[PDB]
Amino acid sequence: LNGGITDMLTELANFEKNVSQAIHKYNAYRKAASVIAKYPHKIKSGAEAKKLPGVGTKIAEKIDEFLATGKLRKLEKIRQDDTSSSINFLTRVSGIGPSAARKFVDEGIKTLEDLRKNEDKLNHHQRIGLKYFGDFEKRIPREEMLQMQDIVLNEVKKVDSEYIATVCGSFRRGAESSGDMDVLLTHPSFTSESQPKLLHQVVEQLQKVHFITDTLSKGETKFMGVCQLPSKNDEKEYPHRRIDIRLIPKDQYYCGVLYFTGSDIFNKNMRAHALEKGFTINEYTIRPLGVTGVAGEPLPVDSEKDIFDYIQWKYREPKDRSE
DNA sequence: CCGACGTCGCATCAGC
DNA sequence: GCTGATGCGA
DNA sequence: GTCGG
Ligand SMILES: Nc1ccn([C@H]2C[C@H](O)[C@@H](COP(=O)(O)NP(=O)(O)OP(=O)(O)O)O2)c(=O)n1
Ligand SMILES: [Mn+2]
Ligand SMILES: [Mn+2]
Ligand code: NA
Ligand code: NA
Repeated sequence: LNGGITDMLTELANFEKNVSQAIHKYNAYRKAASVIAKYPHKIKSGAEAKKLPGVGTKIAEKIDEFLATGKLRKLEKIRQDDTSSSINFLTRVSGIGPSAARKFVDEGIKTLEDLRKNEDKLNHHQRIGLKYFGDFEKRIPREEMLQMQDIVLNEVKKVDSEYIATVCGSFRRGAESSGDMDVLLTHPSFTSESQPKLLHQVVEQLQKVHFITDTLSKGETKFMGVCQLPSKNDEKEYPHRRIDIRLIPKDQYYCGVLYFTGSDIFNKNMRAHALEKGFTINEYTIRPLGVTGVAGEPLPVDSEKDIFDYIQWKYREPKDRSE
């Protein structure tokens, strides 16, 4: 419908982030691309698009050029640019951001092939990102996500039956596919007022049954790694997937569950309705805003519905949280 | 005009 | 060796 | 790049 415009803006967004290192221009282009993608008409002019929140003068100008020529001169130019295109591409490797990609291209390292010839110049994360470059860019069918959930909940309960684990993200919202697996973990012995090994014992077990295959980062509260479903007999093996496991205190668990379930826009909207009701919501707590704007102590939470009631909101199932 | 634009855990770097 | 900054992907 | 105080 407006795919040409949105693809154009998305591509401009990446070059800003990865090449120009302008994170705010990156978000600006993506916000404009998002608001246009939801627009239910084929855009006839830049002036028409400028009415949308996130589309200003510059983008309205760029849209006019695209509509009249079928392309953007600047975008066509940076596409052909060997240095810029290589920098932007290298950032597709997990662990290689704008800064690392810049350094690599500066010293002649421009392709995955070049990265493969230069392992010693890559850190642990970047090696894993390189190894699973293809797998990481694939999506995960819900059926596989269900099998992944089966393993996680089973092994977690096996370590300690008092653990509470919840797979959040787009999966919990009931999406037909997901980009990764977000696991939230808590235990009755862990509160805010509070063992340093609650997360480790879970990771260890998942590694023992060969579910977790690699580790990108691991601390006392947050694990980021790689997992893979078991090979079904003599059939083709499953792609490696990204998995995060977060250990959250019991009293902050459901604010965490609410947040990490999403979606992006839903959180933004829910934070807005909360503020107009005199409440502030982060990933940890929900707090009442005093008469002068001072935030008081965090209110007790025992479920998602508690937060919904606090701001006088009708509870919405994760299924209906796309926005 | 000009500052905000989310904030943070972990790995690793820079400086001392 | 320690501390704070930076990069990175959330 | 866009918005808004
Ligand atoms: N911009 C962001 C990023 C993260 N989040 C918190 C809520 C997002 O819905 C959520 C989970 O992040 P995510 O996995 O990167 N995105 P999401 O699960 O919606 O998409 P997939 O990666 O599962 O395809 O974390 C947020 O509210 N806003
Ligand atoms: Mn996710
Ligand atoms: Mn995620
Ligand atoms: Na990257
Ligand atoms: Na990337």
